[PDB]
Formats: sequence, structure tokens, C-alpha cells
Amino acid sequence: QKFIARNRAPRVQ
Amino acid sequence: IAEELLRAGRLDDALKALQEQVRSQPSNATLRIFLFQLLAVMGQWARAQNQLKVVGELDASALPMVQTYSTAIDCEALRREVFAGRLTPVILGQPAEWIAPLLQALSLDAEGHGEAAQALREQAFDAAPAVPGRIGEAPFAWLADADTRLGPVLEVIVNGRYAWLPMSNLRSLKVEAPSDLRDLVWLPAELTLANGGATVALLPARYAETVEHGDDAARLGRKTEWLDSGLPVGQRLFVTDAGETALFDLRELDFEP
Repeated sequence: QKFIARNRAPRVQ
Repeated sequence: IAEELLRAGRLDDALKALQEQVRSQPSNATLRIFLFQLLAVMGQWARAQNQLKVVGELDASALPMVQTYSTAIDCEALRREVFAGRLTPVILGQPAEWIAPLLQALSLDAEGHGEAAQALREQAFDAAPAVPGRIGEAPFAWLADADTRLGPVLEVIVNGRYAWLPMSNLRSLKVEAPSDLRDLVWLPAELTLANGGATVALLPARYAETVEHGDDAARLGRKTEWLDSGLPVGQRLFVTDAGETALFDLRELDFEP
């Protein structure tokens, strides 16, 4: 899917 | 101690300590510059601006920084108005037809028409060109913000003005790792546009909802997550067909049409 983040789980940075 | 509290992500405790230090040494411009940056991280915009004003009066050599970050703080209010669907941002470079549905979607969201807003974004995304490029050496077929309200759009502050830059208008972007505390809020950048223009800029480095709805970790950019509302908080994140890159880990971004 163009331009879409497939995952919306919390990210650690 | 304030630096230690900050390291541990204890923003309120850090603020308490630092304000006591300023109260003890009110003529110390270095401490007030620290305080302005901490206030900005915490989203206390008016108090942050107050410290900048005093810094400019204590040290006339700090006046260029004062002007730059005072207007950057002003831009955060404009940011809020744009995402609330109440303001059209400046659009940089060549006009892009698909920006209009993106902006209209913000208005529709504001009025509770989320499905229609979603439809407009789907149309905007379909129309926006996939432009291949590279992050450093790593190729991508397309790149966007993880924030679906933007997609392939970069939020920028240029000459103290809040603007949207369609990524299709960008040739290259260069940033360094954040160095000063204020870089967690606005990351300095150099932009070159596909049609030739080049300018320094500040990149709003956190999502707009971070100050109000994020936790201390989010405000320090140590996480990126989505609220139950569906809106992101924390450090800006870019996504590609191949992976993802957080803003503070980006150094060079190049598009090759």
C-alpha cells in the first residue's frame, strides 16, 4: 500500500 | 542535577531544578537558554518565549537564535490550526493538485466526517507520485511520513514560516543528529528542491499531538506511538516500501525521479 505504515504498534526509539 | 533528571526523562523534576538555578543566578544567559529549550520540550510555549526574550536582552549575540526560535514557537500554534482544519499552510515549490484533498480531509475530520476524510486521503495518496530514492545508501521505491494526515509531505519551518513541502518537490534533504535540546523539537535541515531552490529550514521533529497527549518519553522523542484517537505522538517516523527510519536516524535523503 503506497505511502502507508502497515504497522501502528508502539515504536521504541 | 537538572541534566540528570532530563536524562532520566523526568521533565517536571528537571524544570523545578532549573528554574531554581535561574532564580539563583538570574543574569546567567546559559541557564536561561537551557530553560527555554526545556520549556519548549515540555510545550510551555509562552514561558519558553519569555526566556528567549530575556536571553536576547542579556546577550545581543544570541539575538539571531532568539528570532529563529521565537518564530519557531509561533509556528507550533499555526501547526495546531492546520491539523485542526482551521488554517491553510504555505505550500512550498511547485503546486501539487493532490495537496487540496489532503487539506480538505483535515476540515472534514474537524466536522466529524471521518469516512469522507478517509476517502479524500485515499484519493490524494493515489494521485501523489511514488518517487524512488535513497536514505543514505538504502534505496526505496516510495517514502512517506507514518502520519497519514501528511503522507508524502514534509512539515517545515522556513524563514520562520510554517509550510508543507510535498516530497515530490524535494531533491535532497540533509540533517544531522540532534545536538542541542531544542533539536528534539525542531531539527535543523538543509533542503534542495527539484526545481533548484535551496534553503535552510527547521523540521518539526515531533507529532503535533505530542505536547498535549504524549508522555515525557514521547516529548523527548524516545518513542513513537498512536493514541486511541488514531493520532500519532512522539518522534517523527518515515516509512518506505522497504522499512522505516526515524527522523533522528536520518542524515541524507535523496529523491531520484
